[PDB]
Amino acid sequence: LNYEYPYHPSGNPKHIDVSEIDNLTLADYGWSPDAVKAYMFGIVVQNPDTGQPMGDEFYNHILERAVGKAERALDISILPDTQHEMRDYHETEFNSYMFVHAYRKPILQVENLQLQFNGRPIYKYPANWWKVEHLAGHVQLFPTAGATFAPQMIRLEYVSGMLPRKKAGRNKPWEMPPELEQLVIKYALKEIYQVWGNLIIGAGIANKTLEVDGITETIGTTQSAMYGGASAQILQINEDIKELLDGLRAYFGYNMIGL
Amino acid sequence: LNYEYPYHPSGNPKHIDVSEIDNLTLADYGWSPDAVKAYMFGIVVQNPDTGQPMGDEFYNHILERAVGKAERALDISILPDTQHEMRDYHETEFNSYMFVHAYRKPILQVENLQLQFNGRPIYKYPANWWKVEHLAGHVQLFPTAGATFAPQMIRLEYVSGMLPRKKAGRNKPWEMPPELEQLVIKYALKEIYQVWGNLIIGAGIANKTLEVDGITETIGTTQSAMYGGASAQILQINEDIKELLDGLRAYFGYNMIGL
Amino acid sequence: LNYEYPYHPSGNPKHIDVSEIDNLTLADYGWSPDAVKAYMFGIVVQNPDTGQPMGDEFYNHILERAVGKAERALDISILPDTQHEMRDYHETEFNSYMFVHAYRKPILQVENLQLQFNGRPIYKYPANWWKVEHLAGHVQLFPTAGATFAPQMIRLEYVSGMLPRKKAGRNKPWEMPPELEQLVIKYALKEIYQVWGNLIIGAGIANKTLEVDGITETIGTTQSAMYGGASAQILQINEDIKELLDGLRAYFGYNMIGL
Amino acid sequence: SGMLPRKKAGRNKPWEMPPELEQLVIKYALKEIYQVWGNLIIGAGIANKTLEVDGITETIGTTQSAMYGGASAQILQINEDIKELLDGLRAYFGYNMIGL
Amino acid sequence: EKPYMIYTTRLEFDTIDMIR
Repeated sequence: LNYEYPYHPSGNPKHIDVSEIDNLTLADYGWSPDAVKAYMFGIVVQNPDTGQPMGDEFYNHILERAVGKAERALDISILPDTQHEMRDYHETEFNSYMFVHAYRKPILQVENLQLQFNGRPIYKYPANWWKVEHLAGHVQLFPTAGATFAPQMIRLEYVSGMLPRKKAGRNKPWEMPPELEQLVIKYALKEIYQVWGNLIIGAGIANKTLEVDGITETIGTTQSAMYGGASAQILQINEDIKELLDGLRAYFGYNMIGL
Repeated sequence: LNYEYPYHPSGNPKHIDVSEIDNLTLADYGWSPDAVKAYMFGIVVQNPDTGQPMGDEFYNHILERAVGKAERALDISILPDTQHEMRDYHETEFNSYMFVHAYRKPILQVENLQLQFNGRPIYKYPANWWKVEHLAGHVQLFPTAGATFAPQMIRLEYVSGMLPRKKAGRNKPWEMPPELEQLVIKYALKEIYQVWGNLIIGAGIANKTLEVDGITETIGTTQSAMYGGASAQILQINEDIKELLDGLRAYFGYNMIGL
Repeated sequence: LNYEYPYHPSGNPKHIDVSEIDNLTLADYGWSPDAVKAYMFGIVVQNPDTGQPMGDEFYNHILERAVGKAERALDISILPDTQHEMRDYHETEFNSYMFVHAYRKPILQVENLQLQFNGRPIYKYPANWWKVEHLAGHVQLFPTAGATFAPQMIRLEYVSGMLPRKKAGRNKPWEMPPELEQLVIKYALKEIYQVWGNLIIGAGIANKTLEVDGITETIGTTQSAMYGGASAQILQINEDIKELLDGLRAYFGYNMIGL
Repeated sequence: SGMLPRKKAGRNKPWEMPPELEQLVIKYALKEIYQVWGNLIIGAGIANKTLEVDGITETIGTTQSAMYGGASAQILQINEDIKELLDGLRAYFGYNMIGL
Repeated sequence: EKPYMIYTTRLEFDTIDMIR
């Protein structure tokens, strides 16, 4: 076997280069204003004072915040980032093959793992000992060869995140599931409909009738004293979000810790 | 007996060639824009400002996400893919004829199975020992002849997925049920109805009346301040989805694990 | 006695030839577009853009999926198919006259039954020992003369399915009950009504009035902001389905297994 | 197995069909025939109509509605009759039982 | 391969009821 040092092919296979984590963008996951506009096919949002359509700056803003919302509704790291963690010694888990659970998941790869004292490395574990479970967020060692806890004894560096899926309809455990993309889209869309709902009619109008010289024109709009212009669409989007979240909260497990 | 090496006719019969997993497509399973449009016979989805019909790219996108949703509502792998797993040693299950449960099911076939240490094969099990239960996702060995667990001792490679069924109205355990196709169609159709429900009528109009020179028209639409234009169809589709999911969650079993 | 070898007249009487399972078709069970149209007597479904009636391809598609739904709402095999099963040794049931429950029921006939080791037949049981209970799905042997389980010791081949009934108003245990036909019809019809409900009026119209020169025409349709055009018919069909399913879930028993 | 048609009016031997089971089967058929007929009483999918032409005016409200089909009432009454008949017949035939 | 990402109904009088 030959490999780039930390990336032992069995225990810690390389999945991404540290150059690419700066090159990946939201558009590479398909989160783009064009996608949102596709879900709003046949609708246009424009300023009634000017006819100017809504700018892509707002779409990208909403998309980035929707990504943040998805990364907090589920205890996951969506976008690749380098994580550096100082983790505590606990006797039970240290005896359990040096078990540590990462704060962020999935693990793309582990970059460093050391036992240290005041920042001095006390031991550097050979990379061929590292065992990684990517979707779980678990790291262990399987060596080839006065208190129950102590703070910040373990130094761990790794890359968390998800890669864009390689094939249609499929994902590896380190690849973003196709439906989490749609969840993020639904979160963005729920904001865009709240903006659009103000502009279907003049402000605050539920009904109008206008008549001149016996020509009569009359509108009842979807606005009402209770419900906003986009109420129904938002309710449907919330139902879809609920189904998607149930599915994804079955894919990622329940959090647990041993005291 | 003669066979291609890993595919012993009794314990691990070959069901697909590894060349075909690249060639299979959504269309081979009957997921196509035309199969959606058939369920909306007599409707067209059309931009009221231009008369252009919606492009099939959106249909394909929605179908691929609907397949992802179906693969998460049920703990299954629909489309064929090659899975590579490193699985933990557990003493009870290892003693139980080397029982391992695959993360993904059904198994189309097992490709490799080895016991290893730092990537070195410690033993390679003869293919004539492999016992596979395809729909369950179970693999066992029936040999012809200091701790309760250890990480990633077992190396397992297999193909998960389903094949398109060979006969009308029938499926083998490795073949897709006819009703799961309809489930994926219904998931796509729910989104297409959400799009179309905005365009049947002028946006945000619940009632209109026009009177001009002795011609009078009044229209009440299915849109309302509470309900969107396609509410009824979506509700019925949700009922159908619920029935289908109950049936399929009876076909696949309840998940269980021994702690 | 003389018989074709596997089909001992007492224990495993022949009910179908293996040539016929390829010749039987959905139309032979009376599932045909004409039957659906008979239940929709006095209605026609046609594309308003062209006046073309709906094609029989769609009816046959819906019928085949409705058959799949019926085969999953009940744990039954409707259409004849050859099943090959590898079944586990369990000590209690093996001692209980070699009891095995087939995965699919009814049994039309058993084709092979052997005890084997790595695909080698260890013993071939004489056909005069085979005892079959067709509707239950049970097979037993009544011979004329280090662990509690082992995987895939029993090799069983049989034909599952149901034959079309020979007489009006009657069925043998291997013949399809007359009302399961009507259940499959009701499932198809529930889809056809959902298609038809879009075409009774122009899209999204609940009310219209049109007046010209003092001629007045006015419609209230069965569409509404909540309920679709075919709501009532679907509700009635669901009631009928519920009664039929209760009856058939009394005919087939509750599933049970001994741990 | 089976039943013979009864030999006297109003009476059945234990091997003869009860008169009320005939009515039960009739009611089951009739429920389907009413489902068919309930689509045809009126133009399909019409709940209200009004027409005014040259001083002739007609308005009709039908039993069809966005909730209920045209034959809803008859079907409901037939379901009540079926329920009574089934209670009676499930008193005539007993509860099933087996010794394990 | 690659993931896909970006009538007739007539009103008429009942003439028999008109005769009545």
